[PDB]
Amino acid sequence: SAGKTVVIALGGNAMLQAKEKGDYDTQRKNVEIAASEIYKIHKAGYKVVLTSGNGPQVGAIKLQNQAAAGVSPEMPLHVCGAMSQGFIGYMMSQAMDNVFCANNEPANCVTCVTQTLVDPKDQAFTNPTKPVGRFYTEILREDAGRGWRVVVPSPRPLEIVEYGVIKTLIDNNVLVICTNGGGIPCKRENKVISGVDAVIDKDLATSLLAKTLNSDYLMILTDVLNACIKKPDERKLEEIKLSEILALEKDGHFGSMGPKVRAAIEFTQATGKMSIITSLSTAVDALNGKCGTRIIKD
Amino acid sequence: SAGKTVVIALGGNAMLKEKGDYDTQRKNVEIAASEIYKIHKAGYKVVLTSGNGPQVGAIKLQNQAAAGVSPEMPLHVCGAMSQGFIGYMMSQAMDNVFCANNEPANCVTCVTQTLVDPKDQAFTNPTKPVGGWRVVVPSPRPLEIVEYGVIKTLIDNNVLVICTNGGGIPCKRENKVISGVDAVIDKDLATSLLAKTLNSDYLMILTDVLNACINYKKPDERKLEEIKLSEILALEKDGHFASMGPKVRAAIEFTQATGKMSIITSLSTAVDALNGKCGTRIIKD
Repeated sequence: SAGKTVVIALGGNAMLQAKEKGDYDTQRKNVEIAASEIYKIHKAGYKVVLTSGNGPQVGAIKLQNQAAAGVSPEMPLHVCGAMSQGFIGYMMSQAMDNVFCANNEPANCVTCVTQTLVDPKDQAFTNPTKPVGRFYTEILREDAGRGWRVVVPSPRPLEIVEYGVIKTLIDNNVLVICTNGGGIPCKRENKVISGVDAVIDKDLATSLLAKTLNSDYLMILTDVLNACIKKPDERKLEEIKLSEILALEKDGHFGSMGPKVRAAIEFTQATGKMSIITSLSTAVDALNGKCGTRIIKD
Repeated sequence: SAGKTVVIALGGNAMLKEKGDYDTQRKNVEIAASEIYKIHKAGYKVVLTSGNGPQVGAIKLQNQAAAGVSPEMPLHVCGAMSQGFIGYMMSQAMDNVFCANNEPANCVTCVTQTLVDPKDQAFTNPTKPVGGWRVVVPSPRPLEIVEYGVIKTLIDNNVLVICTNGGGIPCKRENKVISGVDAVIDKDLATSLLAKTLNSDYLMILTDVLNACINYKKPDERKLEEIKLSEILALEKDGHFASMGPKVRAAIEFTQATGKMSIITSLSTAVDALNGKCGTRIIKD
């Protein structure tokens, strides 16, 4: 119709916080919160593509697979990927509809299972850098600081396989959840896609997806708005130019806020378009130019 | 976009004595794919569904290792997981065959929720075997398809659509909140419901068995070819089917509610079934 299309990137912390159970209920509960915050964007008349993360979820599922002779064959990590999609996407769907219905907007919303393409010869296959699963001291389990997660390969996304449909599903004004966990990692090679055991960075695949669709906005929701430097002589970002943080990101100043910034930098670089990192709460607000790290065409 | 639209609900050997590791399934799907692709080059618009059982049963088994600092998940969520994995299987399958026929194009899987009646007798009588055999769960009757208006859309634009895998997350609605209920709906009944709602030109349920037969291994034997709606609700009302049972139930309700041909056919012969050179083709009058 007439709304500008926004691509939003919900955190995995936004369903299973570091210190929270991992129970279905527990998770669903937090997702009904988000649902309600995303709804405000739809209400305001924007198009929504909803994407999210996977940490908590893909990690849980593979732990289980690895308890692996309760008569039951162990599924590859890409498959677990397959599985988290069915999951989170089920949760996000059901909530995005509850909210709709709650509003007497009886309406329309799907979840597409996505594959993302990657280079098998990517370096992250011989270097598992990316946290997965849950927390606890003590293949390799790694620091992180807050508590010794598992790590998997994490190679670059290159092509959303399913973009054509998502695209279609937006042109027909459908609120689409897709690319959860940034897509089931696969590789083309010889006219046949097949799946590689990895987990792709939500913020890069959401970046890649944004440019692919040519969205009017890239919005990565967090729980922590902007980025700081806590010290006496601090400054955290609001509206800033693609001049200023191409530069400021290069001063090293960016653990968790890094690939975030990197992704927003990429989108905003290649489409002229504004990109936003905000706390989930203030989502709608940042679209009106009233807060958040909006990084701009410059 | 001139293609008539055909709603096909795949078997269990679409992914399968044999079990069950990932490579093993992938191939059996790869094989149904190539079959389903034939139909899409013939021109029909295709809506592809299937089953959970083995896949959802076994996802469910793994949650029963309920302690590996990882929390067990209700049936309906293993349900979602199934759709993730099965839909990811067919999804990739087709894409490859599309590429192979140099037809680079469009196919998705939508994760699908199905409304059921919280009061359905099957929530007390758990009679559909999942993972002599038989972890057997409740199997109630599918009322509405939640993602219907999107699917109907995704076909109006001729995208190949894969949904109602496992007949979709069983759910109940009440007080305008949808929510999951620990169960597993019959693939076939559900894919029928869907097609009739979508008002498809065709429902089709592919077994292994190329055609249904009354009284088995026994002529007096009659493998059924093309029959009238009169004749076989009548033949069903007299127990010639209680395994082929739901299959025959589903088709009957859809020719009934739409006045449209149904087919029951081995996957090997859908295309031919489409062109009236076998199957159980069950038509109105």
